[PDB]
Amino acid sequence: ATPHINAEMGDFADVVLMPGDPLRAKYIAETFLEDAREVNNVRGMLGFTGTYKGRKISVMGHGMGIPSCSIYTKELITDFGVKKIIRVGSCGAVLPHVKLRDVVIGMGACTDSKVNRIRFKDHDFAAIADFDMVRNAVDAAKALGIDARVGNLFSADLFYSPDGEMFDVMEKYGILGVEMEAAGIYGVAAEFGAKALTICTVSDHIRTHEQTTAAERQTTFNDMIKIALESVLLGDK
Amino acid sequence: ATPHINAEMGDFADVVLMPGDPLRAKYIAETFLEDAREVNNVRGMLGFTGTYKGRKISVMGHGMGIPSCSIYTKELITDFGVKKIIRVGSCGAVLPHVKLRDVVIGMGACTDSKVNRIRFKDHDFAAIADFDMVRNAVDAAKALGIDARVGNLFSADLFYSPDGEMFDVMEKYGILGVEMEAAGIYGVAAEFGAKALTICTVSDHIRTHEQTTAAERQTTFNDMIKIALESVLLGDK
Amino acid sequence: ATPHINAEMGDFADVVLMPGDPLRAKYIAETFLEDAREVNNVRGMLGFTGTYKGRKISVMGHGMGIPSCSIYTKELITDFGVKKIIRVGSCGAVLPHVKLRDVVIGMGACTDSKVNRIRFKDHDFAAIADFDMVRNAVDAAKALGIDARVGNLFSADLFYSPDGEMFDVMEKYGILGVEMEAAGIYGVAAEFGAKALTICTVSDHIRTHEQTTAAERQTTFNDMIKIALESVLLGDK
Amino acid sequence: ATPHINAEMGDFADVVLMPGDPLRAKYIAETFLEDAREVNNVRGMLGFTGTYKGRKISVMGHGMGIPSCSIYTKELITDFGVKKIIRVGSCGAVLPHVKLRDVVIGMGACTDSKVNRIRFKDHDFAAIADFDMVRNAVDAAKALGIDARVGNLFSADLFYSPDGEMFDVMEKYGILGVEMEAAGIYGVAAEFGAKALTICTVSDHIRTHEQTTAAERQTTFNDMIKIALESVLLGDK
Amino acid sequence: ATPHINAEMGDFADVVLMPGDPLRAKYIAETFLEDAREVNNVRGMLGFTGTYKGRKISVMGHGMGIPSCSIYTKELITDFGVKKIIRVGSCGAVLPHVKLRDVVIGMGACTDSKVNRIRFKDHDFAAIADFDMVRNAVDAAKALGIDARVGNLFSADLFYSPDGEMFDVMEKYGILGVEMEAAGIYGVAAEFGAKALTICTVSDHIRTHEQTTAAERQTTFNDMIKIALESVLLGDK
Amino acid sequence: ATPHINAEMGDFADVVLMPGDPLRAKYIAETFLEDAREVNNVRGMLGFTGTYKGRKISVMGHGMGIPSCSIYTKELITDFGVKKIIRVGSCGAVLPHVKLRDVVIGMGACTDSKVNRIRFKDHDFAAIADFDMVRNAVDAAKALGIDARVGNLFSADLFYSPDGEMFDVMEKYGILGVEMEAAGIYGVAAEFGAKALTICTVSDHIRTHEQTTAAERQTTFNDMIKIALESVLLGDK
Ligand SMILES: Nc1nc2c(ncn2COCCO)c(=O)[nH]1
Ligand SMILES: Nc1nc2c(ncn2COCCO)c(=O)[nH]1
Ligand SMILES: Nc1nc2c(ncn2COCCO)c(=O)[nH]1
Ligand SMILES: Nc1nc2c(ncn2COCCO)c(=O)[nH]1
Ligand SMILES: Nc1nc2c(ncn2COCCO)c(=O)[nH]1
Ligand SMILES: Nc1nc2c(ncn2COCCO)c(=O)[nH]1
Repeated sequence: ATPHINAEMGDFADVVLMPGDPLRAKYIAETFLEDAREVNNVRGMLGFTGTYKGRKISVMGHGMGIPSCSIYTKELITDFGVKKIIRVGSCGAVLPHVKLRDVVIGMGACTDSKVNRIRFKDHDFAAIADFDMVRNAVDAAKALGIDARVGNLFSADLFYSPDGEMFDVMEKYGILGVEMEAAGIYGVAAEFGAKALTICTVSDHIRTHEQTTAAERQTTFNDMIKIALESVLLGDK
Repeated sequence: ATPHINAEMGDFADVVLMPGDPLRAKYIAETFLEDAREVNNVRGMLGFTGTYKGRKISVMGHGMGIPSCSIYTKELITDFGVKKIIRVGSCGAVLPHVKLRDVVIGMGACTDSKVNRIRFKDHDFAAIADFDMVRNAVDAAKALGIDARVGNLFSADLFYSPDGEMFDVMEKYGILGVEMEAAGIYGVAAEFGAKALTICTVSDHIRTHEQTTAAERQTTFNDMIKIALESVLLGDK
Repeated sequence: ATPHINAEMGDFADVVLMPGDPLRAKYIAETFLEDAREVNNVRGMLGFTGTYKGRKISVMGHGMGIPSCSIYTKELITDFGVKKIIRVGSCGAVLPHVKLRDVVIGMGACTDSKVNRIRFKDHDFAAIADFDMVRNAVDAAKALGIDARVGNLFSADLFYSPDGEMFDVMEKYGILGVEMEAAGIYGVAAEFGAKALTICTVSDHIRTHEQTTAAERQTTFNDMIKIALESVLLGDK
Repeated sequence: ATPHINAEMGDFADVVLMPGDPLRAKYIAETFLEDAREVNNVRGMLGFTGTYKGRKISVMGHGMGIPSCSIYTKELITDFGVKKIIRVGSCGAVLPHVKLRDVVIGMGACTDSKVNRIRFKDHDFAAIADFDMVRNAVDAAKALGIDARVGNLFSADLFYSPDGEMFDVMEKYGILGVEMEAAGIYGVAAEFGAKALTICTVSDHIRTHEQTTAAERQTTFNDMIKIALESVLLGDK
Repeated sequence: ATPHINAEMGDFADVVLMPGDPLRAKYIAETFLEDAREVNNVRGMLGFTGTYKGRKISVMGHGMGIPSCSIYTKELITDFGVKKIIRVGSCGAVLPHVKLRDVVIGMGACTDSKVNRIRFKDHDFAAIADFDMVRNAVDAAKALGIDARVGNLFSADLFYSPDGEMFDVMEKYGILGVEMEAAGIYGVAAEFGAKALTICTVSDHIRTHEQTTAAERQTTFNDMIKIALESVLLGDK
Repeated sequence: ATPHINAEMGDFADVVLMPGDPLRAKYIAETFLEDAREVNNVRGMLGFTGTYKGRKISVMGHGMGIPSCSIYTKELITDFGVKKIIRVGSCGAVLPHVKLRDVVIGMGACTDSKVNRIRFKDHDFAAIADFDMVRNAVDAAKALGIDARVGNLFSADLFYSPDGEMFDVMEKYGILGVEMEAAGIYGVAAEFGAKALTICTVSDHIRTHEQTTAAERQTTFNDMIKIALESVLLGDK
């Protein structure tokens, strides 16, 4: 057991899907995993382990923000033998060509957090995904008929930013999605020697846009999770 | 409703107690509040409203880390008419004279987060509590026979810090407790014109120490919550 | 003697009031202290010691700016047995509701200086006053019929600021007054293990217009000094 | 013509290979391109254009360092219709498992430069390659029987580093190679809307000893260039 | 009249010598000038105007630290038509071969203050003296047969520095003397369009606590003042 | 031999002139030296040793940017006994009264590079030329009847800057010319214990795109080279 995960070595798979919302983790275990077992309830951060087409997989919430996901991803890697982390989340879009419900794969993650500067003697650490995990996700997406965009995320510390003009800078430099975690997760992965990917679904456009139905949101969420789960299987080959 | 709180104006009191763990919020509502009603379940971030000696009070989890609590505290202030936030949490101690189970009241909060630099044109924002809220808490504590320490907290972005030497610096400059929120909460309070306090209970000593029993932990947790609730009543006079 | 104070252990009380202006130190000694003797004149930075209602008290100028007041407060603390510093100064207001001749007590002090960053490994140190000293001052002011405002000061390095967009930021984040010392003094106090407080009168409204008073000013100035001295008596018990 | 390239629209292919050394640009043109013509000689920064298996391709030196390669890559992109830049360089290894003559592909590039901070409002920009270009390179290398390592480079401003404690940090965080350009090139590509990739061969092991090879070196260098050119053909479809 | 100088346009010469100590400004007025009249005593910051071999010259204390001297130098430039400022101060040596009582001429000034960063968008402003003023002081010192070193001062905010290791860095980079003003004065001269120079004499070693007497200290204090005044005469031709 | 210079101890003079363009190093060797022999051509960075009125003098390109010239200047100092470096380059003007073809002498160099911050614990290192070298160049220019301004250069990392507003700041603070090297050269000279100066001629205005011809540009290019070489002769006496 670790201070935030009441479990023991072997309760988690070597791959963990992590949505921000622990209620989404439960949904994932019910909908996609066979023979599922609850492995964590500390602080209501529900975590599960089961199988997907024979492959042992875990899914657990990480909570909002770099500091929250940095705790869980760290403890998973150092105490539970976890090798790959796939964040499966939502993000806001700044580019007009990026649409609601697009699947974005974060090969890199910009951030306004200081955590990687603390790690890296105040220089620029390029917070990146594991490349094979990126390609696995792109290929899984293509096999399912979904055309994912690959590029930079921006991991924001402040959801309610006082710096509105920063969204124009994000747009200018090609940022595909704004979320709150990737750069933190990629930093932990590099610190402790494991591998990470963040896949996000565009749930907001910080420009116009219109909005979507609950049936549409569920479909793309399911698509994202299919992409994550199938990407793991490609990775094992 | 706000993107993280499915509720409407008047569902929350103008004062909200916020532990990090939403399961502790439920415990608080059951143990101390009368006529309690659940007002939030979005992402499992359980929130409640009831009364304590006649006074309308709410209690809701904020999750770990500045970015998480910054979302909830912001939405509470701007959309739910909340005026005072009392964080009620745990912290690690660096000073040898500060003991397990001490109640620490954060008149200020140091941080290694960048959020207040983003707010404050990269200068030093002294993240502080509201003074009356501090004194209310000190007086409530004294009336209950608990002798609280008042001073600086340190709000860390990284629970698992790669910068071990920073704990010696914290010790040198008098930091009473290490937690993950206060500076963020105090920043939001200043940004949006409300008032905040963080009270913490020492649950770890990052030096020796020994440890405690579950009965002892529950007692001091209850003491902290009594201090928070009674402080509110002094504040209304 | 230290390189900036030509005096010996015992020549100062264990509490020192400190205006910026050494001429105002003489004003204070002469007006409020009995049996007042001059104890320093190096660089014209007049210091005095006498009694206020039987209690040994010193008053000495600190000069303008963090680097100046950091020298004097340090040497007082480490070489003259001084345990409490009370800065008694002027400040400029940025908030509309803060008026000329309001007494403001600096519970915390923001700054654009780098001194606390140098001390605190480039993180945010919340430069705060001693809590008991703050509440002694509030109570001493209440006994005199004055309602002191307690909150954040801003300690500026540049009196003539290159750009005044920073005043709008100070105003947004609730800064009560702008002066040039508090954050430095609170830093020294934490570095060297003593207690400090800054009390200021509002001399100027940098916002507006700036409609003026008489003197009047001088009676409000005397009220600040009386608050300081009476707060010391409260602190003694 | 631009201030650093004496050539006209059409003189370059829409893809440019770029070594640091202009003498190596001539090596590449001469060895790998048919019908190769020199298209630039301003400041001795030789550029050439010819064909590789019927495909129009250019190769031109960029000089050592971010500021040098930022000039050439920008002018190529905005004035010569260039859509893809492939840096083909050397780098120093810090990881034990990374050997002399490993081909490393810079999916991301860390840096101690300030150029991306200047672009990105002092936040962390993750300087990344174009994903498709990265996977074209990996596949081109696999077809040639080479197992390219994909990960982070470090783009240093100081070849002769003031202190080498930074190499241990690079090693802890999984940096595959140290060179002087990639982060700058990836920044320009994102600023001006083009695509870029850095491929390097390991010329040195800054860690150890550093036991040596023959040339051999030169055949691994030719493999890098063949990977680059073949990746372009894959990218064309 | 300005907020810190009770005097009028004409009371000061167009050149002002400024020691930190106002009492040394007095000694200079007594010892070197004739028809010396006091033109300022606000806050005890004594200023004098007189003549040196018939040349109108002023001399006024600036207080300790960047913020203090920035106030007085600014006011002198904007409201009293002062064109040139010559600081005549003490400094500490960090180089073993710079001996007590050496005269140092600050052609540049390093600093750990943030004031020039605030002026210069957080980039490196090289805080430099006026070249002709530097040349004049080198020639005045030659003509009087006095040894004088030209190079970098370091202007510190903390006389009592918590970072002793920084002195090794100053040593490493050839810093001739550590004082508390020059970089601030040179930034003010640049901002408000005047000219400045800092001359200092080494009154101790940071490393040691080495010994002299009141005969030599004043004769060397007098050497610096002669250089300064004679350098002005040369500037006039 | 060093990694970027194929030559041996003795092949260079103790003084080296360095333009950025190696082809201008060639023109200088042809036009001004006698018995000129090529001593370096690695990476095409042409270096020549010869004599000027019997004085042994070398001249070698340094490439564009701080990182490039830091490599070559370091190697020259540590392995070829070079004592003095004189950069002879072009710059852009930001002051309207600094005209095309003006000669500028960089007594100091501002920068937006991080290299000196890395050397100087993130404080402000005033990057300065050697005073005697500056004096020699002022006197050489006087004796040849050439106008020459002394003050601050700004050494930029981005020739193509995304922050146009910074040019207004450079203007505000008297920056005489914008180039890409001086601050880096002056930092190298300080770190490795040699002497340096940067002289430049203004080849355009950042603001405008103003016009000249090949007759005047070379005659002014020649003016700067004469100053540099004659300044060395003066230094020898
Ligand atoms: N900052 C930010 N984070 C987001 C957005 N959408 C999703 N995330 C990341 O999820 C955490 C917030 O619910 C957005 O629009 N902005
Ligand atoms: N960084 C840190 N945060 C703590 C500690 N104890 C409590 N907190 C704050 O609570 C969030 C982590 O569970 C501690 O020891 N270190
Ligand atoms: N920076 C600043 N300092 C002040 C102000 N008012 C008083 N002080 C303190 O400086 C005292 C010297 O005038 C103000 O408006 N700004
Ligand atoms: N900074 C750095 N650059 C390198 C290294 N190896 C190759 N390069 C790229 O510089 C090419 C010029 O030698 C290295 O070990 N460090
Ligand atoms: N910071 C610093 N300043 C000095 C020293 N010596 C002289 N000065 C100049 O100002 C300090 C006045 O006491 C020193 O040793 N350190
Ligand atoms: N950054 C910059 N450098 C210049 C300019 N003019 C000359 N230099 C010196 O190096 C640039 C060579 O093209 C300019 O306008 N900007």
